[PDB]
Amino acid sequence: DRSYAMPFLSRPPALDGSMAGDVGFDPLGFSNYFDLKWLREAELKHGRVCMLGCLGFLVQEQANLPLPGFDNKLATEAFFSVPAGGLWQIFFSLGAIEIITNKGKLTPGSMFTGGRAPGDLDFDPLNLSVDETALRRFELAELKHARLAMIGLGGMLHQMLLTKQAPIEQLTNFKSL
Amino acid sequence: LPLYGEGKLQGPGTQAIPGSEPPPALDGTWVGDVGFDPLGFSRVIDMRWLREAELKHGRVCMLAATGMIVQDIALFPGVTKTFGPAKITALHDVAVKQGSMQQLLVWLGFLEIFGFVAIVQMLQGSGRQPGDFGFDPLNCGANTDTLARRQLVELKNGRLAMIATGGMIHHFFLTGKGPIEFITT
Amino acid sequence: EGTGEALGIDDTRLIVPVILIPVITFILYAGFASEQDNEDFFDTYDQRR
Amino acid sequence: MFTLKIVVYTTVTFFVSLFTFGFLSNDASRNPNRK
Amino acid sequence: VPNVPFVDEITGEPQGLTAPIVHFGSVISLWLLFALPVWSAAYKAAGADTAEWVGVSQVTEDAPGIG
Amino acid sequence: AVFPGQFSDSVPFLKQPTNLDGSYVGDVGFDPLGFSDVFDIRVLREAELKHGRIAMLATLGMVVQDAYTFPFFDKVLPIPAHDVIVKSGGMSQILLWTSFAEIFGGIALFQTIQGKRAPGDYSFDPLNLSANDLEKRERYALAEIKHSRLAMLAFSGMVHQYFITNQGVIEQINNFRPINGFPDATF
Amino acid sequence: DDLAVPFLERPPMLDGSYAGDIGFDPVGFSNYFDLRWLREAELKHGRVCMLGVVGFLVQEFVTLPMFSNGVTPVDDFFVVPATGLWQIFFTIGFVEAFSNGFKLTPSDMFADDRAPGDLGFDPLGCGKDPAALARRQLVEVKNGRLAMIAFGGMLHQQLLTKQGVIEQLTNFKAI
Ligand code: KC2
Ligand code: KC2
Ligand SMILES: CC1=C(C#C/C(C)=C/C=C/C(C)=C/C=C/C=C(C)/C=C/C=C(\C)C#CC2=C(C)C[C@@H](O)CC2(C)C)C(C)(C)C[C@H](O)C1
Ligand SMILES: CC1=C(C#C/C(C)=C/C=C/C(C)=C/C=C/C=C(C)/C=C/C=C(C)/C=C/C2=C(C)CCCC2(C)C)C(C)(C)C[C@H](O)C1
Ligand SMILES: CC1=CCCC(C)(C)[C@H]1/C=C/C(C)=C/C=C/C(C)=C/C=C/C=C(C)/C=C/C=C(C)/C=C/C1=C(C)CCCC1(C)C
Ligand SMILES: CC1=CCCC(C)(C)[C@H]1/C=C/C(C)=C/C=C/C(C)=C/C=C/C=C(C)/C=C/C=C(C)/C=C/C1=C(C)CCCC1(C)C
Repeated sequence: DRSYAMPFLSRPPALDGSMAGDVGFDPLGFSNYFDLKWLREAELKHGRVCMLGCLGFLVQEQANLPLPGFDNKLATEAFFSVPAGGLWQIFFSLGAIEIITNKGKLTPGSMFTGGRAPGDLDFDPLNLSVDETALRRFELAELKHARLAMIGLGGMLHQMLLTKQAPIEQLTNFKSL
Repeated sequence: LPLYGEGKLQGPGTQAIPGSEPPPALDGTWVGDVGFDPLGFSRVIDMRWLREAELKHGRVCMLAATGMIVQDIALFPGVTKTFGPAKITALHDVAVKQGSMQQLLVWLGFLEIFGFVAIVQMLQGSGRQPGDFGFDPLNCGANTDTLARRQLVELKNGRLAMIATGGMIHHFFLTGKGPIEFITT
Repeated sequence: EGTGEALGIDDTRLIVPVILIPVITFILYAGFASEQDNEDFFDTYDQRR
Repeated sequence: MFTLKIVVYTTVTFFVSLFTFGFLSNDASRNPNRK
Repeated sequence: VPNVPFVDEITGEPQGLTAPIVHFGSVISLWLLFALPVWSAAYKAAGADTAEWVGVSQVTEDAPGIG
Repeated sequence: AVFPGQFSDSVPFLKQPTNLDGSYVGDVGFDPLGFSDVFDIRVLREAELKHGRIAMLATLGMVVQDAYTFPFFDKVLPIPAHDVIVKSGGMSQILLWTSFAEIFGGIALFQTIQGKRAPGDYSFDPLNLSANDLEKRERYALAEIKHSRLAMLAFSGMVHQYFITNQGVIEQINNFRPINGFPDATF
Repeated sequence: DDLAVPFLERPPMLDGSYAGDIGFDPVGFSNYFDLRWLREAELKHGRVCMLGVVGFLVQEFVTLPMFSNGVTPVDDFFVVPATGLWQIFFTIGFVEAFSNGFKLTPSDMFADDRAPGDLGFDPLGCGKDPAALARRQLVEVKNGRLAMIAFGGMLHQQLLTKQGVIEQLTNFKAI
């Protein structure tokens, strides 16, 4: 009756095998006090953002549209170079899809009323998971990459801010201190 | 896959560390199993991945050791012009600028994409054993008993080449000399 | 003043509230909207809430 | 000056959005003769 | 060309919906539009329902914190 | 593969891809990354034949353009000629006509998804070289897909060797030089 | 018979009843629109384009006494007085509302189920023979299909080179 990830701590009651990312790690025990469907959806959404964000840090940093305000490698300082005009029409593009995928249901008291499982916006163009085993291994892979990419954009961004150097550059230069 | 020398080498009743017993993953079937795994890496990581890594390291390091020796005994014509006199790790930095090492990385990565696919497929029950890339053009591994032995030779020489390459590279860091020059000192 | 900026937005900072606060209000309104019976009706107004 | 500007923009947008999405929330039904 | 309209005066570059780059972007837009109807159906008919497509990992699956 | 087991003949240490049964021409069981397990082999074969049919014309076009340019177009190498003709509006004519063709190409693709047309199988054989003879058609299809793959690779080569050497393919073969001035270059 | 696009199945509704039907409708306009309306539009476009092609030819070499000639036939639209063009437009409107029975919508044009293009215009009795009508229906549609393309080309290369079609052919030069 003890958490696997926190041997010393007892297992969170809510956390369970069924989740697909459970390793018993909820030391705070947020699970006990929020809809775990909402928490999983938030985890997967943040991770799906960050998984693209780290690669962006990296691709924007090497290649870039040849448009005039699109070429500025340090991503942190790039957000402002490209005009907010563009950044806003994209923000609006993500709004459309937020409401498209979530199908209007986009509040904690309404999002999952339609029976949608957390973290699924019904997207599965490739790497099909009809195989529960495949779904079972792919969900753990997705959760691990979500969790890793969180740390990533975090570091890349805070680090790009710390040394005004994009990801690949910083480490190679690695001006320390 | 019967084990050559089962009883004297690579088999039960030959447990390396006498006091301790080996992990439950280290059964009597695997090649070069002297019952040695004190830190217990085997229970965590699958044995197929571990033997894949062992064989890949051994095969890379045998080439690395023979490269570090042969590069001292002889050199391909024209390398001495582009590359100045440049031993193990300085030559790496020079050749990176030269672009040869980019080509090595590109093509060995192209091969390692299919190596990744092979590791994946073996780990999902394709029936392939670790390090088996179907490469035996001379048909020297056709006989089964000779193949058994040659597997343990491959493992042991890979281990010896790993330790050897570590030796040559750190001796170079100490003295800045190659293997042949370092031994005559 | 008299410069002709769209909605008086001379600094790009001003847009962040102007676009986001409607979006948070829109998100709160969507929870209400998704709960409604959104089929058509033949009446002067909808009596279903 | 800019701080006051953005604060006033925040306040104005907040109340205007409340008005907008409040009258859009089936205001016609909020009468005593419904049902 | 002398009498081609919708063209610039001094630049000589066609501008608007009659420019070479707008045509290029228009082909790529139709490509992006046709991608989902084409490759989604390619996925639907074939799919990864082969009953062998399965993710594989190095760690033992007895304790991967598996879903 | 040295050990017993069933494996792809292309890559002896990898399994036969599941959807590559062997009906399709040039099926050497080569799909390590398993696209066919993720996509239709029909749609993928359509894409392969389209890429090959474009790239074969591209390869022969580069060779001929280096060898010969028309009396009315200028004498510029195949790659830098692209901008010269995009301006001339020629590419905005090739693009229009190829798009007009590809409307019906896409309709035919959607009819291939419904299993009414084989991938890449327009009814194009005006000279009737292999319509009457079926085994000739199969042999010609295998040669078609081999030439498709070879021409894709050859086009990629001939463009990148130009990007480095700044020479045409015929010019490079007549006057072969190493890149980066390596006959006299250090580090 | 032979199919226009042999690698696409024949369209389901496009049966071989209308003259000049070789089973050609890849995008599928017949499925989503009434084939009678489409046939009427086809014949109307063909007829106006045949007349306009002959207009391009004759206008280049002829000009009535009350009018003055432009550099090209397409220029004759602009040297002509503007009022007469509106007279032509309203006359065509009266002809196209009177000839159609004042049924100008897709939902009512074929209430009486007349054949597409059969506006009851047949002075001189041409086509009275049952057999000649079948061939002439095919001749009409194929000539109109040709003339739409011909009118488009002649217009666009009369604007591109300010030269009539005949003078362009006698003095052709690259653009
Ligand atoms: C995937 C997200 C996405 C979508 C779906 C999308 C769709 C459309 C549509 C479709 C209906 C139109 C018509 C359109 C038009 C314009 N887009 Mg937009 N766009 C997206 C992304 C970006 C980015 C990243 C940028 C950008 C821009 C502009 C500009 C610039 C105007 C100017 O500044 O003069 C114009 C005119 C750039 C920008 O505004 O900054 C220079 C910019 O950086 N867009 N965009
Ligand atoms: C086929 C179409 C058609 C029809 C059925 C038709 C019928 C009638 C009727 C019958 C009710 C009358 C009474 C009438 C009278 C006049 N028509 Mg007219 N007309 C047609 C076509 C044109 C064109 C193309 C032009 C034109 C003109 C004139 C002028 C000149 C006035 C002037 O001196 O300015 C006068 C008086 C010319 C014009 O307006 O020139 C500025 C001119 O260009 N019409 N027209
Ligand atoms: C979903 C889906 C599909 C798909 C798909 C796609 C396109 C998926 C794409 C996924 C991507 C792009 C995932 C990226 C993950 C990145 C990670 C974990 C990065 C970690 C970085 C770290 C820890 C770091 C770091 C660093 C930091 C911070 C500091 C630096 O100085 C150093 C360093 C750089 C090392 C398809 C289309 C097949 C359909 C299917 O039906 C469903
Ligand atoms: C190229 C390059 C570089 C580089 C570099 C490289 C590649 C450096 C390193 C290379 C290698 C091959 C290192 C090997 C180290 C082996 C060790 C310490 C062995 C320990 C053995 C033990 C504990 C024995 C254990 C035992 C044994 C066998 C027998 C007894 C029992 C037991 C106790 C179990 C840089 C970094 C300079 C940068 C430069 O820009 C480019
Ligand atoms: C600021 C800025 C600049 C340019 C763009 C823009 C103006 C919009 C603006 C954008 C800012 C953005 C996007 C900021 C985002 C912030 C991010 C991604 C922060 C991430 C922080 C992550 C952190 C701490 C992670 C620390 C994690 C730790 C210890 C984990 C510890 C551990 C745990 C939990 C369990 C296992 C054991 C281990 C590994 C020790
Ligand atoms: C300019 C002017 C002057 C005075 C009056 C006014 C101001 C109104 C104005 C009038 C403008 C008018 C009347 C414009 C009319 C435009 C016309 C008729 C445009 C015609 C465009 C035609 C085009 C593209 C045809 C291209 C057809 C193609 C490839 C067909 C493809 C093919 C098909 C379908 C089957 C067989 C194979 C083949 C040949 C490949």
